[PDB]
Order: sequence, then C-alpha cells, then structure tokens
Amino acid sequence: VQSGGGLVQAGGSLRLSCAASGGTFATSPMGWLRQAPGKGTEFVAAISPSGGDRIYADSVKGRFTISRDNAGYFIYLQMNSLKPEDTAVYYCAVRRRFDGTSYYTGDYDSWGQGTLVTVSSASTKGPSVFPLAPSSKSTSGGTAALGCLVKDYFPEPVTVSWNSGALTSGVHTFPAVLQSSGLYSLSSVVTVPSSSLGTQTYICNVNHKPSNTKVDKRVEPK
Amino acid sequence: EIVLTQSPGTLSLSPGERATLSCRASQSVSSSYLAWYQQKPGQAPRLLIYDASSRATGIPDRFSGSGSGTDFTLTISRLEPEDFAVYYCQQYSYSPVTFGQGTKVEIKRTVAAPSVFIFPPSDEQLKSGTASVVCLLNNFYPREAKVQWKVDNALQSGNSQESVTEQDSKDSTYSLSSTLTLSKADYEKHKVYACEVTHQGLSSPVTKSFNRG
Repeated sequence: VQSGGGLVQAGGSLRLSCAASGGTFATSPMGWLRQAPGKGTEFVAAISPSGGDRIYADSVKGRFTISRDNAGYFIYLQMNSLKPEDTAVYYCAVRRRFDGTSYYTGDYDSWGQGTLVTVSSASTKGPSVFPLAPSSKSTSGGTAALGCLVKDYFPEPVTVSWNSGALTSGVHTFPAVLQSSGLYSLSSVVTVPSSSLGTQTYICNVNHKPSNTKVDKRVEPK
Repeated sequence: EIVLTQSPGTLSLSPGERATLSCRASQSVSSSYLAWYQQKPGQAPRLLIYDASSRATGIPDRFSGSGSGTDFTLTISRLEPEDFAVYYCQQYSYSPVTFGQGTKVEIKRTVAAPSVFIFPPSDEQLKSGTASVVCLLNNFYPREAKVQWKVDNALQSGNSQESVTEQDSKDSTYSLSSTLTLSKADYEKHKVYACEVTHQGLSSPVTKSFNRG
C-alpha cells in the first residue's frame, strides 16, 4: 500500500511510502521501481533486509534516498531536487528472486499498485533550432522535404514561419509535444520541388515571445 | 456522479452529410438538463444546445438535439465546412456537472498513402550531446498508421514521440512526425537508422533509412 506522490514543480521534493499490506517484509530485500509515461519499467533503488546496502539508479543517485524501518512495515523513497525526468508512476516491490544483480527489475515482484508523481517545469526558456536537411539531392527529381526542429522551449507557444511569411504552401507545423524533460518540441516541415533546392533559400523564423528568443535558421544539404 | 459516454469516438463524413452523435448517461438525467458543445482547437467550447433540444442564441437550425433519460442525440443535419470539430455532451442535473469524452467529426476523403521522409540529426545538434532523428509521414488519410523505429533491425520502444497535424483545410489529409531521441553516445554506437510505416494506402510497409555518416 502506497502514498506520497502527486504534482510538484521542478526543484520540489516528495517522500513516497510503502506500507506492508500483510505485516512483514522485514526479512526481504526491497526496491522501488518506476514507469514513466509512454515508457517501460526502470530500476530506481533497493535496500537489503538490514538497511545496510543501498543501491540507486544512475539517473537518481545523489538525489533519492531509500530507507526502511526495523519492524518491516515501512519502506521509503525520499526524492529530492526533482526533475521533470522523474515524472513517472512509482512502486515498491519485494525482491523474490535472485536471477542476477540487485539492479535487475525482473527479480522484483509487485502487485499492480502505483503512485503517480508528476514534476512540472517552470522556467521561461527559448528553443534551440536545428535544420532538417533536405531528403534528396538537388539533382534527383520529384519532391523534397526539409524543415526545422524547434526543440527545448517552455512555455507554449512558439510562432514558426518560412522566409518571414513568403513560403506557406506545403508547410506543416506540428503541434508542440511536451518532452520527458518538461520542455516542448516541434518540427515545422515543408515540401518543395527537388529541382528548386539550390536556387532558393529556406529559413524558418521561429519566435518565442515569452523569452524574446527569435531565431532564423538556414536549412541546407549536409 | 453521472458518467457520460459518447459514441462513436470519430465520425468520418463528407461535407453536406448528416451527422448523428450519441450521448449515454450512467443514470437518468433529470428534467433533460443536457447540453451540447462544439469545440475547436484553441477555443473554448461553444454552447449549441441546452435542455437537450433548445438551441442557444444564434446557433444555426442544422444543429438539433433530442433524447431523454440516459440516451441523447445531437443531429447536425448538414455538415458545413465549419462544423468539422469535436462535440461534447454535458449534464447539469446533479453536481458535479460532468462532461462526455467527445466525438470528433472529421472530413472523409479518399484513402491517400503517406510520403515518408527521414531526417538525420544535424551536426549542430550532436555537439549538444543529443541526437533527434525525425520521420515524416506527409499528407495521408485516414489518420491511423503505425510507425516503428529500427536501429540495426532492433525494434525501439519508449524513446520516440509522435505528433499529428489537424486535418488539412485544403486537402483533408493528415501529417505525422515521429521523433526518436537518444544521446550522442547511444547514437554513434549504431549504424542503421530506419523508419517503418504501415498504412492502408500502401500495398506493403514502406521503410526509409540512412546509415549514420
């Protein structure tokens, strides 16, 4: 039985708890695992029956602390300096097998319980803008696609245009999606004739007002 | 509380056709205190109907509501271009007021296969320690597709994000981006980067790929 999750902002802290729903896992080694949204299970931390050995995923080492009590009723995971990357559904588990290392998630058994923990980014950040270089050479025929990857910004929205408004047909600016880093990312792409590439300039005009980040980037072959 | 469910989840219809949208309640909605809303991206829902069958002021005749008890219907007797949107039912008979999960009304057009392109990460970006590879599915219909990343024939999972445009206002197609993100370390530990696309318009899945260079 669990508790202590929820919503907190980047730089917050939470202390999840794991209460024994049968009285004693006091003699069994215990672990915390997490499953991020759209992700698989990953190891977080573990602790030997005595509380002596304590083990931590690389991603959370330094920030998270696993601890327990002596009666084997309570195992804890103190989660400090929370990042958006820590957004996941967490659960404790009893290590009931020894098929490998104490890092091996497959050794741990749980029963479908989880606590949702969400870490909401806060800072105003402008995007980096990378080119999506044309998909074929300027000597090939048919249609070419190119674009701009507008990555790692917060909050919504950004404005994207091509040649400060000169190119609009064939343009698709994708909806921003919140990355696992709590920052948005989107691509803007355009299809053009292959033959045309070398004779015209394609520049995305990204403007992120919340930060007066305003970038224009030439997209050309590699 | 009263749980409302809408069916179907998506209606695909041609301009001018009639749309029939259903709202089912988990228990009786007293006095027919049921409302319908239209919702378009970036806009607050727009009240169409209240008391199950009364139009709000200025709402066109082609929106009509009926039903009682646990079953309600919104009819759009003729789909105008501006009517393709998401539609929600709401009950205000018992607190809390509850909402359905929406029925999307989209434009049906002929099946169109996607044009697929793959983009490696730029030199610039790798220098930041991260690599994004983008797969573009351009101008397809219907909306459903499958996009798998394979790195050295290894099916990838958990490290890709998808995004889909709204239905194009000119040709009624959709476009889709899948972006596989990994560190520079994990990037140049590998050779073949492939995007595999399955879609109804294609006779067999199309794969576009590059070898990191």
